[PDB]
Amino acid sequence: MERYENLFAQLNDRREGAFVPFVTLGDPGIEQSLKIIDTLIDAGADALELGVPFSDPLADGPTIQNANLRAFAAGVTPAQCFEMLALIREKHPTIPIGLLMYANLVFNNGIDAFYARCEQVGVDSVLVADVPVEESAPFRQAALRHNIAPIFICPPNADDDLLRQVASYGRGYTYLLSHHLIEKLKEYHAAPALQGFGISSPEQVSAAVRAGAAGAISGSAIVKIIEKNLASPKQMLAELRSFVSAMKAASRA
Amino acid sequence: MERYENLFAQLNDRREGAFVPFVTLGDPGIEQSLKIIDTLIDAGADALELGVPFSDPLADGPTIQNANLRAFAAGVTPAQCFEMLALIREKHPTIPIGLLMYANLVFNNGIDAFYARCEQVGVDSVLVADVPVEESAPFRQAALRHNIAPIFICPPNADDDLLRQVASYGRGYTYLLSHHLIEKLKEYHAAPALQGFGISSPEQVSAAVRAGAAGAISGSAIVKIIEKNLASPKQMLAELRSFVSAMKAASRA
Amino acid sequence: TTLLNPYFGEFGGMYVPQILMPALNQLEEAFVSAQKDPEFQAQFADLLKNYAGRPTALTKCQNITAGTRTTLYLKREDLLHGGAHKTNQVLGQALLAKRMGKSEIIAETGAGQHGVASALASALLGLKCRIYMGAKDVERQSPNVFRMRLMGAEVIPVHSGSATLKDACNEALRDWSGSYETAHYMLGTAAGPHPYPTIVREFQRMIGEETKAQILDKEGRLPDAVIACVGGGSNAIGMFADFINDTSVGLIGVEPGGHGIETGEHGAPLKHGRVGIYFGMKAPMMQTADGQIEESYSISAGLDFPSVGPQHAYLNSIGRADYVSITDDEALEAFKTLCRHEGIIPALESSHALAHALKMMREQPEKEQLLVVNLSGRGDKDIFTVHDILKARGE
Amino acid sequence: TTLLNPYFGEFGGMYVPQILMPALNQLEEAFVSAQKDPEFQAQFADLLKNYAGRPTALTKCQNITAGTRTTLYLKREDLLHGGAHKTNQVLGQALLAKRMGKSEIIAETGAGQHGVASALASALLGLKCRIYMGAKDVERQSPNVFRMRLMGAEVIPVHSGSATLKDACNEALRDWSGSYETAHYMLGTAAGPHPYPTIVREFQRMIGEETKAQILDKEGRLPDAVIACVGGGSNAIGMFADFINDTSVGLIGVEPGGHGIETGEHGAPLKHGRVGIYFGMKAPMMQTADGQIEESYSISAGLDFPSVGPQHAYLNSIGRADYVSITDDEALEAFKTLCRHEGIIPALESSHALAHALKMMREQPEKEQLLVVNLSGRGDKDIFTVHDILKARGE
Ligand SMILES: O=C(NCCOP(=O)(O)O)c1ccc(OC(F)(F)F)cc1
Ligand SMILES: O=C(NCCOP(=O)(O)O)c1ccc(OC(F)(F)F)cc1
Ligand SMILES: O=C(NCCOP(=O)(O)O)c1ccc(OC(F)(F)F)cc1
Ligand SMILES: O=C(NCCOP(=O)(O)O)c1ccc(OC(F)(F)F)cc1
Ligand SMILES: O=C(NCCOP(=O)(O)O)c1ccc(OC(F)(F)F)cc1
Ligand SMILES: O=C(NCCOP(=O)(O)O)c1ccc(OC(F)(F)F)cc1
Ligand SMILES: *Cc1c(COP(=O)(O)O)cnc(C)c1O
Ligand SMILES: *Cc1c(COP(=O)(O)O)cnc(C)c1O
Ligand code: NA
Ligand code: NA
Repeated sequence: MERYENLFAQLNDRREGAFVPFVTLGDPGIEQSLKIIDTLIDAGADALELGVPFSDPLADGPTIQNANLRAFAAGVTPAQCFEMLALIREKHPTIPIGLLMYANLVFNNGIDAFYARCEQVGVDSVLVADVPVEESAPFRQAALRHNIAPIFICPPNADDDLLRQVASYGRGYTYLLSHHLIEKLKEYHAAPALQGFGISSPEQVSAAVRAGAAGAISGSAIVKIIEKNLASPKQMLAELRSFVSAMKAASRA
Repeated sequence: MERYENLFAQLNDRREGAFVPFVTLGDPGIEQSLKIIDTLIDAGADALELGVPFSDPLADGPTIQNANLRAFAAGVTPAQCFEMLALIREKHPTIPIGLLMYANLVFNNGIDAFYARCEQVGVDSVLVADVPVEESAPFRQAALRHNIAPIFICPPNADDDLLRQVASYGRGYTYLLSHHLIEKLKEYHAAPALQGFGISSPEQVSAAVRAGAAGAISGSAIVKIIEKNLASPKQMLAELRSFVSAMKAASRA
Repeated sequence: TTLLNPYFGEFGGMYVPQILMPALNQLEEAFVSAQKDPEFQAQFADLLKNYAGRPTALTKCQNITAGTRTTLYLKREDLLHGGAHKTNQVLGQALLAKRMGKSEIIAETGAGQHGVASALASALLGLKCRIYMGAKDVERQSPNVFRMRLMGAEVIPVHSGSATLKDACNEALRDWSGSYETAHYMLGTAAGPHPYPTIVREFQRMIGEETKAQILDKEGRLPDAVIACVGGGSNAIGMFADFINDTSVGLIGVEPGGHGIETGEHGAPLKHGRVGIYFGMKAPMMQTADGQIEESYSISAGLDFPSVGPQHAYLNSIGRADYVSITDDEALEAFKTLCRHEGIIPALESSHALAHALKMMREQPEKEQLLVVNLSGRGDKDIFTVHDILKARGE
Repeated sequence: TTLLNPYFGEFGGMYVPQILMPALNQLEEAFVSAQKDPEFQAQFADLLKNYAGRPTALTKCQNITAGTRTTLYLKREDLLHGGAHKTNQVLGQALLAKRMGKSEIIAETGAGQHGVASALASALLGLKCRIYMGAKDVERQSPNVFRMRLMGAEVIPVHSGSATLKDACNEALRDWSGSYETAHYMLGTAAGPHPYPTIVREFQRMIGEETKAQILDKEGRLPDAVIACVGGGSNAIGMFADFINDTSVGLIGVEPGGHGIETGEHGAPLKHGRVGIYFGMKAPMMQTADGQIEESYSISAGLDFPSVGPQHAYLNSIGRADYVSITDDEALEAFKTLCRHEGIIPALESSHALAHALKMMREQPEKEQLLVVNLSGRGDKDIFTVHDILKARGE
């Protein structure tokens, strides 16, 4: 599988950017999370970034910390996250699915076994939030051995060595934090850039693509709609569908 | 006046020891204390030792500390103690009256003025509890200038220098704490010894006199009868009269 | 590229988000520069001497050892300004912050001692100090919170997650990732990402240096063993560092056994946890079977960091240091023993080290041994804790 | 006959009942012998060094004095084992007791600090310690009572009189008069009958000795003034003693002004009391017009001895030392100032000395002056007191 490569080639043919929502697996429960993910896809998500609930989500802001807490209140575990992932791939065969993980959850039962499990359920990429490129060797090797793309964050201040490492070591896409960087990454033949962090309106999706990014990632904005509508699951889905549709339309040429 | 000299000469003529009660002036109030003192005299007290209530009666045991507290609860002050003393002497012209004082009360308004006040009201002696003989010079000088006998404690372990100081500096009587000492004091021409501390039965009055003391002092035993009978002043007096009569009879040849 | 090795064998590293790497690399270069700078060394020494009160005493405990062949000395970190060893390293870290041109200090704290240490150093050195403390800890440590506020520090209660030390650590790191150009993160133990395990050791190593000089002066030879409690690893590594190359000197680290290892309610991850990656490092930690990070439990809240410094894990792996544990009850008994027989009130943390030395002596009372316990702090702070336990079970 | 002069000018003496004279004379001869004995001096020095942590630091306070011509150093008795200067003299007095073959210690205590100091010295030196404390003080000083009991001391609540410090003193002396063959009375200040004002000074004089050496090392000349709080007089006389003959060095003693001299609610007998005879001595005291002994009032219970050491009264009379007072509010402000600007929590007692130095600086900020404050103790013990006041009036 080369799901990201296939996706970007098709989007390029259409002069279109990717729109990629982020949500937490099992927020606010397993069945509703499965419905939410299907709604994001039916509304036009090009790819998914999915978090696995972790006790100490250091690199996440309050909205996403709260999502993890909701998922823990439902008794969600990594094992149940992987059963969910298998069902999602079985329903949607071509959509790229990326995980946002913390290092402990990857390392816990053995790094290789983790990436093997990802391959078995049909995940395409993994971003390990708290592994910097300088210490990523065992992660990215294991990823690649299991046909999993290792994803790296490229910070807005990145120096030249860091840009070269990111361009060399990453695959699938480059996670670019919210025009110089975009051109350098392209210069160094990096995986295509997706812009993430604080993307919450259609206007920011268009702006990212116009700057030369291949697409945009949005999470807080999406998970906010979850949090806001806990009492009304059916309205939750309707609001998610509206927001994703609008955001995806902004990526179209 | 030489009231102690007159008393001991008369007692000697009668082959008799002195019995000397100790009470706190104004315990449990002024009027009842005056009655108590008159009862002690009418029952056969040869002399009196009288305490002036002081805030911190270091050298006194709980019975006498409690007596001071009762006197303070009645609002008794040194000035009222001196008015009492004047009335007692006016009623009883020959009985020796000795004060037990603390140094602050003597020093407070001027040492000379204190002993002048004693002379004016007709007190015969003063024992300053917390002035050792080694630092007594200004006290005993002022006493003697005002015809007041300075009284010193002679401890049971007293060394030879201390016995000589006590014998030289004291007048009226020597306060001997509860047969070797008695003979040495007589050898050094000390004032006659009165034995004090824990004298509570007739048998101990006789024993003191037989040892060669001129008499005995008793306080706790007396003040106990006060404390015990606070609710019944009339019975208080009757019990005091009985106890003093019995104790005085033990001093008779 | 780093200047220094971030690992001790397999353990340690710099497992932080990419955006925090420049802060760590800046810190490391500042440290390496500082360590070669005699003026920095002179300034740090001057504060330690004239402000904090170094050198600290080394006290013999003949009343405790009478009738045995143990000789016991206590390294008196309890006499350091602030009442625990933490003061040493906060002063160096504050000087480092000034070296880097930083005007603000961020710190985390669990039981409040590191919070107070950071606040006092910041007040002395004219730094604006903000301290993250889990809301549950803020509630159970009001004396320490009020000390911090008296010293001009801003105390920020953390409600996220379990509202305890881990959450405080996370909030401190989040803040730092956005403020490191003007703020230094004053991490409170010999753990966390590189360069902090190295820095904190180096800024605590005078404990062992002094101990070596003092024991040589008093006994004419090195100790048979030096014993220190291990919560995160700072006082123990400070005692141990100068003896590592003296291969005949035992290094014994004492983790809290809590209610007992078998009960699961303990804080002994080095010997009874499992290696994970968290707190920016690869180290033994307290964690669930599927990798969620858990808590350490001890009567002593200062020993509750649910992992351990990576140098300790490494020293254990190669057999250079040995790690053991002491229960709450054992620590309480050592606390009472030192009060009664030497007139020293030890911190409950430190009492774990003392309890193990007492065990070494009592188990083999005719074994010739010269022991130093690191008395990491005084236990004025623990007297109500100890009183309430001794009350609850009669007394 | 005594070996030494019991008076300082008119003040002092030995105004005790006859039966206590042999105990005082025994003590005096033991002291005179001890002072000439290099082995006793060596043993005392060894305890001070290796147990108590002497010498104590001398800390400059540039953050407080910035922009003025005052240079301020704090003599750091707060870093002494036990957290106050009292430890120095209890160790010498315990050694004296052993010299005399005594196996028991009697002590009085008001706010509990002397009780704890006596207990820790007794525990170290293997003495059976009994402590008299007024029942009202026992109630308001539970942390200190539990410290004493942890250290093996028997704490005896006194119900007689007003159940406060005077009553505790009386009960201790009563006990001693019957037990002095086997018990030593460990009096807690430079007051009471001779030889105690002399003894306590001599066993505190290393404060000033060290201060002299340290100030000469750091500044190359003696202080313009040394400033110390005065409750009974021990820390102040310890600071002052070695400078008495340096006639250019001011000696400023600070009594508690409480709510203010004019209110009558203060503890400033040296300057605002009247000479009396009590506590075995002739000295200024708090007393009624007809001579009943009263209480001193201060926010700081450690400053509540209602008289003052006779050497202070003498040094004032001849103009060698000057005495002033500081109110509760002034002391609170100095307490907050030191916390905030130096990261040192001072005892409220000590804060009176600091408040007066702050006054010396602020009133004349362009006056060149080199000041040493005796920081007699640390103020961990005072944080709830300070918190509750700062709360009561908003904050
Ligand atoms: O990602 C961040 N913020 C917002 C995006 O995450 P989320 O809001 O959960 O999607 C974010 C914040 C801090 C950070 O560094 C560190 F963890 F070290 F503090 C890394 C990422
Ligand atoms: O993709 C993520 N969040 C969703 C997009 O951001 P937002 O829309 O602001 O929630 C996301 C990605 C990485 C991350 O951690 C680290 F940066 F450390 F790798 C945290 C959150
Ligand atoms: O007199 C004593 N006991 C009993 C007799 O007095 P009291 O029971 O009041 O008549 C007594 C007890 C202790 C004492 O010495 C000192 F004050 F220093 F402690 C002096 C006298
Ligand atoms: O005469 C006194 N008490 C009454 C007799 O003793 P007791 O019968 O035992 O109460 C008495 C005499 C002296 C004294 O103090 C001191 F000894 F210091 F001078 C205290 C009590
Ligand atoms: O143990 C720690 N702090 C000690 C706090 O001491 P106290 O105030 O006494 O609880 C501690 C704090 C941070 C840390 O690493 C990282 F920053 F990555 F999270 C590791 C350990
Ligand atoms: O001030 C005194 N003790 C200090 C207690 O200190 P603390 O425990 O801090 O209240 C103190 C104690 C006894 C004394 O003389 C005498 F024994 F005659 F009564 C004079 C002063
Ligand atoms: C915080 C603390 C400890 C534990 O920290 P380490 O970093 O493991 O040394 C030990 N002792 C005391 C007195 C403490 O305050
Ligand atoms: C007891 C005490 C004082 C007062 O006693 P002095 O004998 O007047 O020195 C002062 N400071 C502290 C810290 C104390 O504990
Ligand atoms: Na730990
Ligand atoms: Na006073």
